Amino acid sequence: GPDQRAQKKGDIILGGLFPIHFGVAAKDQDLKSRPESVECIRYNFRGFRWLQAMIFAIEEINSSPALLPNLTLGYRIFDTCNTVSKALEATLSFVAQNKIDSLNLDEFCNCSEHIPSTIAVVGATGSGVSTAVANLLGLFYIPQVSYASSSRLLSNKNQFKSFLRTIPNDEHQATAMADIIEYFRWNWVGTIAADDDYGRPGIEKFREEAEERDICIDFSELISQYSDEEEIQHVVEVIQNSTAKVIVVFSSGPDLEPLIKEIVRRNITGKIWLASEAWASSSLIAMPQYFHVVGGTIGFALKAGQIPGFREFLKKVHPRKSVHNGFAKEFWEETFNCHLQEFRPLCTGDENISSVETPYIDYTHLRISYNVYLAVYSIAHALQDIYTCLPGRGLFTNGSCADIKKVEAWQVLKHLRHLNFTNNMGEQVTFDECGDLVGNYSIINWHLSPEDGSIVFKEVGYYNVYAKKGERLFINEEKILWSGFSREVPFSNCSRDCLAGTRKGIIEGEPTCCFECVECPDGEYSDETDASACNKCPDDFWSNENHTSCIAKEIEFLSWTEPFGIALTLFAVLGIFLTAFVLGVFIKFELSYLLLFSLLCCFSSSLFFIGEPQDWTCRLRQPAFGISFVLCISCILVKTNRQFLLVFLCTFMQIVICVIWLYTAPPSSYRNQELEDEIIFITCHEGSLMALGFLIGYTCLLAAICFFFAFKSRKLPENFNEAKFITFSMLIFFIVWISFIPAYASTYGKFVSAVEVIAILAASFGLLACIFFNKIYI
Amino acid sequence: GPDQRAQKKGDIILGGLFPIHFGVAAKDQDLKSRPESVECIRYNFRGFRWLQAMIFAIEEINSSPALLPNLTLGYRIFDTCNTVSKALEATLSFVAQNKIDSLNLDEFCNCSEHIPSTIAVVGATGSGVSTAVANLLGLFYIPQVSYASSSRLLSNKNQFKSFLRTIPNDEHQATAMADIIEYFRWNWVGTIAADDDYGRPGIEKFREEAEERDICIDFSELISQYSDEEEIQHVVEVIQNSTAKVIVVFSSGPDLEPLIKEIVRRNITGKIWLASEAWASSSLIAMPQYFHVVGGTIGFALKAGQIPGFREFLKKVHPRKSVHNGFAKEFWEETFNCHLQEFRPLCTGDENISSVETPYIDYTHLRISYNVYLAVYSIAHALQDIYTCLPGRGLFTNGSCADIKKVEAWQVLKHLRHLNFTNNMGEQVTFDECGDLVGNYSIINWHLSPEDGSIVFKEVGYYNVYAKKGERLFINEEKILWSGFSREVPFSNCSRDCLAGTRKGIIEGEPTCCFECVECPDGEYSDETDASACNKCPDDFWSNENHTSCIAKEIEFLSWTEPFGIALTLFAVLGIFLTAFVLGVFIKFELSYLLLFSLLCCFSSSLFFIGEPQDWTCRLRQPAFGISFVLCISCILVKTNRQFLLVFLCTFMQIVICVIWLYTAPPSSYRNQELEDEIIFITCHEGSLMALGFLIGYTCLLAAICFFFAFKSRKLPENFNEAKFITFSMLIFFIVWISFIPAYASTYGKFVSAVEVIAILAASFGLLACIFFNKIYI
Ligand SMILES: *[C@@H]1O[C@H](CO)[C@@H](O[C@@H]2O[C@H](CO)[C@@H](O)[C@H](O)[C@H]2NC(C)=O)[C@H](O)[C@H]1NC(C)=O
Ligand SMILES: *[C@@H]1O[C@H](CO)[C@@H](O[C@@H]2O[C@H](CO)[C@@H](O)[C@H](O)[C@H]2NC(C)=O)[C@H](O)[C@H]1NC(C)=O
Ligand SMILES: *[C@@H]1O[C@H](CO)[C@@H](O[C@@H]2O[C@H](CO)[C@@H](O)[C@H](O)[C@H]2NC(C)=O)[C@H](O)[C@H]1NC(C)=O
Ligand SMILES: *[C@@H]1O[C@H](CO)[C@@H](O[C@@H]2O[C@H](CO)[C@@H](O)[C@H](O)[C@H]2NC(C)=O)[C@H](O)[C@H]1NC(C)=O
Ligand SMILES: *[C@@H]1O[C@H](CO)[C@@H](O)[C@H](O)[C@H]1NC(C)=O
Ligand SMILES: *[C@@H]1O[C@H](CO)[C@@H](O)[C@H](O)[C@H]1NC(C)=O
Ligand SMILES: *[C@@H]1O[C@H](CO)[C@@H](O)[C@H](O)[C@H]1NC(C)=O
Ligand SMILES: *[C@@H]1O[C@H](CO)[C@@H](O)[C@H](O)[C@H]1NC(C)=O
Ligand SMILES: *[C@@H]1O[C@H](CO)[C@@H](O)[C@H](O)[C@H]1NC(C)=O
Ligand SMILES: *[C@@H]1O[C@H](CO)[C@@H](O)[C@H](O)[C@H]1NC(C)=O
Repeated sequence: GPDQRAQKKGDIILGGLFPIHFGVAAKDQDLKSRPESVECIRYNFRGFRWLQAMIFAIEEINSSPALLPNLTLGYRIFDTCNTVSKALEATLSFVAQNKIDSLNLDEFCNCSEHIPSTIAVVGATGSGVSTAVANLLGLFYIPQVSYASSSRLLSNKNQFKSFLRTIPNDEHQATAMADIIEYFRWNWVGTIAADDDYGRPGIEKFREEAEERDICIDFSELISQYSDEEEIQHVVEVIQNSTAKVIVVFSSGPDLEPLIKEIVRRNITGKIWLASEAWASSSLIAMPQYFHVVGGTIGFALKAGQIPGFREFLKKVHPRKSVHNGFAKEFWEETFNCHLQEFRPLCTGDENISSVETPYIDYTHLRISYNVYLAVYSIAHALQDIYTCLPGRGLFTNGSCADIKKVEAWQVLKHLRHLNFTNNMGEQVTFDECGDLVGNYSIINWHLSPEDGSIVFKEVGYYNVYAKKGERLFINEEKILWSGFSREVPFSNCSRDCLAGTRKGIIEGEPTCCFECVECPDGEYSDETDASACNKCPDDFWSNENHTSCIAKEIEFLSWTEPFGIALTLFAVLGIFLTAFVLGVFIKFELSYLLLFSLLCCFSSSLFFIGEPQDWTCRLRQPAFGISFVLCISCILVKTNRQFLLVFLCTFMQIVICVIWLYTAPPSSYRNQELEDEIIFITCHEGSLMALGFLIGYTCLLAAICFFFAFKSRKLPENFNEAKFITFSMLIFFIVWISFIPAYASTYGKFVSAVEVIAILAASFGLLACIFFNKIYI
Repeated sequence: GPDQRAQKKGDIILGGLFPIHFGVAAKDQDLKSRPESVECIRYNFRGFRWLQAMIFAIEEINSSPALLPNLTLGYRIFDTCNTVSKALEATLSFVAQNKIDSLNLDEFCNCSEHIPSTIAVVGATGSGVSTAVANLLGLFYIPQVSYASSSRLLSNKNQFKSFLRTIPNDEHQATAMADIIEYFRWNWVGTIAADDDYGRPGIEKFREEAEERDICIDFSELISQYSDEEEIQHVVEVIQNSTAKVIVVFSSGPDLEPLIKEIVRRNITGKIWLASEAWASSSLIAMPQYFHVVGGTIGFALKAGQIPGFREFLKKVHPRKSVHNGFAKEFWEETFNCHLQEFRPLCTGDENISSVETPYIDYTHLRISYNVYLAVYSIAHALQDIYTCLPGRGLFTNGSCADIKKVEAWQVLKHLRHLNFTNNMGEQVTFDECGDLVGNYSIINWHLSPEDGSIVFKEVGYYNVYAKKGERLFINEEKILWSGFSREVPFSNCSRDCLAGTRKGIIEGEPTCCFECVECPDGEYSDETDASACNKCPDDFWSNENHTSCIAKEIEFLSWTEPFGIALTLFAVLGIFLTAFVLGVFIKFELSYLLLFSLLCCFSSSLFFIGEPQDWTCRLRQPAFGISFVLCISCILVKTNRQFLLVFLCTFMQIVICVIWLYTAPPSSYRNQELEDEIIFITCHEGSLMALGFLIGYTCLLAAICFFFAFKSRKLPENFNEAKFITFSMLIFFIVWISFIPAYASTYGKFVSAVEVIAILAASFGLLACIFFNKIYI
């Protein structure tokens, strides 16, 4: 028992376990010398006022005779300054009078002290520490109740049989941790836990929250308060080497603390902080000297509990009045940084309490203090139930309660499994199967007092714990300032929600949290910013310039009343009117009715075989063979060796061949798709070979017959040598049919049939000239 | 202290911790009743003879006065039947007299017993148990030395400061575990560990061994002795649902035991067993009732240690002589299954020792027994060093040894850090930084005694521990029988080493342990069975039928002396000889010298323009134009309107045009690659247009000139109307040059130039007929 032992007598010893220092030295006893304990080198005024709260509620339960009359209460309280070694050293001293069943050597002077047993005990802060000692207490079923350890591992009543707590489990915390960025709607996030049993199981639970919500986890590192500076350099190189503005820290204070100093030295700004409440209310972190990089820190916290007499008991302090305190004197000379002694001067003992800004007194709220304060009263209330035994009707084997003069900690734990009673602020606080309770969490922001530069902890909503899943959250969205000041929401996806036409693909190797969006052209119709694929639009439709919705058309190659064709139709109509005036002058002065009608019919069927494409407008290509063959038969049968009925042995033979090709030809336009951008066309789908066959067998045959007959008439001037102009009209016309063999066989595009139509029309006009002009010039 | 407490007095208490039962019951005290200890329901005769070995070496060290004269040795030995709860209950009773520094209430009658302290202690079997108690003993620096716990975690002297052992670390075990299948050269393997701190760190170390050796791990499951039958069904569904004949089990006995029963019920055969030595010497596993599926089990083991008096002390047993034993009576009535009492009858106490086949006595070897037996002697030897203090020159702060009448366990541990002494079988057994030693491992096989059906454990090699990495292994390959009997090696890759031409690719999604081999055709040259890709072979070479090495050629289209061309050359030579006899008869009876030489030169240049392709053999196509144009000029200039020098105004004009085309033509064969399989060709790379230009401007021009001149001579019989046969020879020849316009313009393959050559040759023969026959038939 050190001078840090905190003890006063009483009928039930309690004992408590507390971090008087955050840090412990790591000196190495090297065993040529005798070993000894190691110094613990930090402080925790929050822990010291937890002690003050402990003995305060001790004083309440002793003084207030409604709370257990005629009974005084022992305690032997020790200083677990985050060292499980010292914790073990403590708890062995705890289970000594409880270990008197195994003690079998010291009979006649154990009664020389006759010290009773510690029937239950306050638990501890650190989860690893409490799990260390829970293994010891599960032997003896000593009821131990932690005030701060809140891991899901301790719910295992197989190993940790004898353990309850006064704090909710971490699972709703990890739940709401997923839910707040579910609200904040992000994809690329990175987390940090601590290297312990508070960091690892909580981050595993939260990792499964994230894998429900499908968030590409950028990193997951573990830390301690005794970490390597090279490892800290490694993880800050990770932090500088990643794309995650959001940072989940799921640690305690002193574990993030060297990382905090390393960052405020290293000075990376912009990354923002989800906060574990183990450090989210901690002025060693919450420093103005740190606030140049920390701000907008968002954490849960327990609601503030209120204690009558709290600050009063805090200021009821004196070093000479330390009748039962362990570290009052060190506390006095440490707060005041002097050296009272029974350089650093002799302390007055009378220095003003609020002359210093101590976190013993600098609080705004009471949370784990409050948990302690209610925890001891829950112990007192189960013991009050034991005090008020129902007479043979208790919770025992046949209800026989133990007497208060001879109690049993297993029976204590039996009553502790079932407790149902109200709080000092009127909350019916029961104990579930985990042996805890659960309240809501104020979700806070880390703002600054503009009057003083003091970091103020400003709630921007709260997480209810009583609604359904997906129903337990409140957001005060109004007081939200992202990164402390900026009311606008930042970005923690990996890729952007891209542009419209960029079809949102994926990236192989990388999770689909981060992906690509492929710029899909040429009929995509992709106007949604996150369309995964494209849309193949309709056949008359082609995409916009940004590969957007399709409005643009394909080709429209018809050329019905085109402006190029208007002048050619004017030339054709002029030739028709000139031929009409010529025929009028000739009739006043077969060549006027039949041959002139065949020539003007091949010149009017050339006009009718232009225009738009249709079925019959496609099928109309026959009369340019027929009427022109009749006009050519007029030339081949107006010879001097003298025809309608008699040279119909040729002409009607070609006419029956024309009826055969009329039966054989296909009467249907063909709007083909030759190209793809300028796709549509008109092709007229002609049947097999009837056009070239009729051309060779009629027109070229008549030209050859006229040449073979007029081979003698060329060297024979008859009717002023009309064979010369006859063979010249045949030269123009056979030049058409044999040079637009190559020209209309070497045509292209929407002028292909137009070229043959112009060839036939010009050949008609030229034959009309070289025949009728030579006929009727005089 | 139970009746299982094992105690006799003496100046230094030792204490030991042992599994009297494998299994402990899991009854649930439900706290309406008073709690109590839980029964431990199994047995371990190997542990009971470990006790016998313990007290045997105790007896040695007491009796043998060379080992510590004038000093008696206490012990208080307890029964850690694999229950860490009972272990904790034990070790608290251990550190009680050592905990007398904290004991501050029992002064005047602690001396009523005056019990001294337990200065050191035997460790424990289970790694979890020893790590539990090592946390307790690191407080007091009580030197604890395990006999069976062998995990690498305990080498951490930060937490486990006060711990040494008598067993090598698991790292060489995992090393050799990689090395044996490295020898056995496999790729797809699956492992099984246990759900503890012996299974998990060992399988992590071995997993990193495997990831060095790059073996696709099929599965990794964890087990315990208290596992769920649904989980056992899950992992046996994994075992039936995988492709891994090799199975690494890295557990203890009772963890694999329910899996062993589940498998021998479930009856899957064929899978083979790498073995952790914690169960590889265990007759509960090594059952003949199990040997129907277990066999060929290959495990390491520690070498056999030998103890004088071993079996002797084993048979020095009696229940009434149990002057210090804990479980002798239960052992007696459990071995004999009777009920001696101070139904199951009253035991005689005189039953024959080897009347039963008990694994207390059924051994072949002594291993962990031997570790215990040497461990206590190492303790005795460090204490013998303490007994022989060097007078002020010890290992202390200035060498002042502690007296033996007042000792200190920290000083004990200081001397225990440095020990250097020989074994009973003469091994200088020191203690390293882990505080252990390391010997080789007999690598055994699980064969069967054919005389008795007894499972015999047959070494097939050993793993040395003193050579280098990659040097520490011996294999007796001769006694290797895979799966117990089969001397041939099995298969534990995933894919096969495939066929030759199948180019060994990979599989996306699956590790390259298991992969594909793509059947690569068409010039692969892939004759290696595991070639990753193919080989593009030479241009004259094409792959075999199995896409193997390329030997097959491409095309060889040359046709120099082909058998089809031999008969045509015979026809040409026959026409030449007939023309020679015809010219001889005509000269005896320009047409004989010049025109006949031009015709026979176009008929001999047709022969010279056949054969193989070369540069000049390509360039030779000019003379078929030249000499035939001279022969045609003979026909066009032997007219009746009468030539060499005068019609050279045409003929020499064409000859200068022929010299111009001779300058313009390219003289080079072109072995092109038209196809790819039958690739090679011959194309002769002719220059631009000189052939068609010379043809039209000379041959067709001369034919037109002859027709336009003989238009009158056709209707004119002169020299018996030779214009008829003249125009008939021109009909054959212009039919050649104007129909092999289409035929030699519509040719294909290696007969393309052959067709034009045959056309020119036949045209020469036909012109020779239709001229010279009509000339000289009479
Ligand atoms: C980060 O990624 C998530 C996933 O797409 C985005 O959440 C989407 O938000 C839009 C509206 O903002 C909703 O219509 C979608 O239904 C959400 N997706 C899912 C899967 O629910 C989020 O918006 C992204 N962040 C930013 C800043 O755009
Ligand atoms: C925790 O959150 C609950 C919300 O489920 C709070 O409930 C409030 O209850 C009062 C009276 O029952 C209502 O008037 C309020 O409207 C409720 N608040 C809501 C619905 O947001 C509850 O007070 C909170 N605190 C505790 C300790 O339970
Ligand atoms: C299982 O896979 C390994 C990996 O390829 C094979 O080991 C190869 O064995 C051949 C000869 O057997 C050696 O030439 C190679 O060098 C080995 N590979 C490596 C990476 O070293 C093994 O042979 C395969 N098993 C079977 C049965 O073929
Ligand atoms: C462990 O293996 C070593 C091999 O490194 C054994 O060494 C033998 O040593 C003797 C004498 O020194 C030699 O004659 C043998 O040839 C060695 N065996 C070999 C090289 O295989 C050693 O005996 C083994 N056992 C122990 C306990 O160390
Ligand atoms: C840290 O970085 C921020 C980023 O702008 C900068 O404003 C600030 O001055 C930096 N501080 C130090 C100490 O480098
Ligand atoms: C009532 O209590 C007695 C004594 O404790 C016990 O023997 C008895 O079994 C109990 N009765 C029942 C019904 O449990
Ligand atoms: C027990 O708890 C229920 C629910 O909170 C409550 O209604 C009841 O009054 C409680 N009983 C006692 C005795 O506290
Ligand atoms: C188990 O399977 C093996 C496989 O052939 C078979 O030989 C053996 O008879 C089976 N045993 C039982 C009990 O099903
Ligand atoms: C020798 O031993 C004495 C007493 O133990 C000690 O005071 C002294 O420092 C030692 N000398 C040295 C050099 O360590
Ligand atoms: C110490 O160990 C070394 C190496 O085994 C040996 O040579 C030496 O003899 C040992 N000394 C003693 C005193 O055992």
